[PDB]
Amino acid sequence: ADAKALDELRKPKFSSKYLIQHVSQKLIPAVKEWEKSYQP
Amino acid sequence: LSNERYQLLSQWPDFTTMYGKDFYYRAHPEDLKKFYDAADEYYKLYETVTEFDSLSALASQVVPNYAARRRSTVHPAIGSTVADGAFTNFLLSKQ
Amino acid sequence: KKQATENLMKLLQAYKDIGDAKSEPLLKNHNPRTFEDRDYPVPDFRTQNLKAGDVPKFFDTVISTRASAAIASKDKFWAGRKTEAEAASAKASAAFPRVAVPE
Amino acid sequence: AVSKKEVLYFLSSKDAESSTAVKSYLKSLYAGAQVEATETDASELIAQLEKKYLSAQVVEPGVHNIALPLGESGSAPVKRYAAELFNLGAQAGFECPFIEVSKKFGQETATSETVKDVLNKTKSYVSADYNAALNEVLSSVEAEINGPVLFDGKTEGFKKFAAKAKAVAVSRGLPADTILAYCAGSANEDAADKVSKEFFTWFESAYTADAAAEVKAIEAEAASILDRHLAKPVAQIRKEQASAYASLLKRAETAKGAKWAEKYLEDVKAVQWFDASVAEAPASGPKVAA
Repeated sequence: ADAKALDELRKPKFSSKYLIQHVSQKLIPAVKEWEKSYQP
Repeated sequence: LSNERYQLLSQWPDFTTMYGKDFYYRAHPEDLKKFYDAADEYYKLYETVTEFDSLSALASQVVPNYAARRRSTVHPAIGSTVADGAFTNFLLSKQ
Repeated sequence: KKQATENLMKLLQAYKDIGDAKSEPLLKNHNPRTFEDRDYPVPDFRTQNLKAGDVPKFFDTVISTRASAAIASKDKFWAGRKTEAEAASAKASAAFPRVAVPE
Repeated sequence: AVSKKEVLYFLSSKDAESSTAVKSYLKSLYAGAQVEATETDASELIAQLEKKYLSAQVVEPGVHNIALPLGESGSAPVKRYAAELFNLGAQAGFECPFIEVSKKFGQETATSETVKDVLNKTKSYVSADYNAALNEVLSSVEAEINGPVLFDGKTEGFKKFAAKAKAVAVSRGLPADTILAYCAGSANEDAADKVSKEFFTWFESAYTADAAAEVKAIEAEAASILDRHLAKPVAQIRKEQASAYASLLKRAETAKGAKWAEKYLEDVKAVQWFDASVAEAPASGPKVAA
């Protein structure tokens, strides 16, 4: 209810950080399957 | 910034001192339409400069373009003057 | 806009000064009856060759021409009153109180 | 949870939501959990792509924690703002901006034999006001040789270009003799001390003028956003903003199950806590647990 914390209240709110994480969770595991399967 | 605009609405002349009917009937009928339109205009300007609850959504139109310039692939604090002065270290050294 | 409102308030002061200098009535110049010519030569319908239903339409266009010439004579008053006050709002004072807003 | 390469990146980080993911990870390792073995894999192109996307998860909450010095007088608010972004570079795994942009030059031009191809592959990182002043001087030294000026250094045709480009670099205002004498060094530590004090006098006047040019563009953007908004009637403003707020909520409610949309709507509930905790005691502010 009232009186959250300090370390809960120090977070910047509408930063990205989780689009950057969601992209890197779908780009890094999708590009390791590109260099393991690569011949020109 | 919204204070610097409010401070010049503080210097607006009191048009309501000319609302009496000894100014209504001495005045040209088209210069009284303009006077009553310039009084309705001040209430348009004053009721939007004191809409301070709209300043928080205006700050979110500045944030995302700024935050993408800080997601630089070089450095968050990079700029032209540093990257120009670090070109002469790259160019005026050997290859 | 602040200078337009100071120009309009100086004009509306110049209208009030040169009206109160002439001591004129308030509703006189806004009434278009006062610019109407009652000594107009008043055309006779018996010399205009009207047929049976044509006389009330003759009376309407003698009236509406004489009301339009009184309105257009009121406009020529106020267009001349304007330049009399536009030339005294120029040489004016502009010491107006300001709108009370909270500090 | 974190993927154990994020948590190695969040150790020197100092934002809140990354330290509480570290602190609950270190509390798990106190209760006898095994630290998972970090990957000795992910070849040179994938390693530079994980470093690109893990530094940007340290930079993104850190940029939102740095107050811009908008409408301030003096150099020290702009020097504080620049120093907080320097420290955000070091926390996210970047080096000095001098050492990180010159690495960008030598990587984009690893295959350059002529300096005209240097001046076209380092185009994105050098100012076009300075890229043009190095292209006009290039075509004069191209006129004296009538052969392409080489990126060799041993060539005398480059040595007359490098003495003409040094005349350009002092014309911009940057001491090309001081910059070169820093990244080359000297033998004794006493004569290298005076050139480092003269490089860092340029460098601090350099990065202040990039931070101050960034502040003067946010000040100019916000002043034109406001003056466009102050020209609206107040009924238009409230529904232009309620349309933009509701469309942006619905984009986070369309996205189900995503971590970003779950955290987006959880921060909308934390803004509404902030507005409600202030309403209970406005001379006290928000109530923190103490």
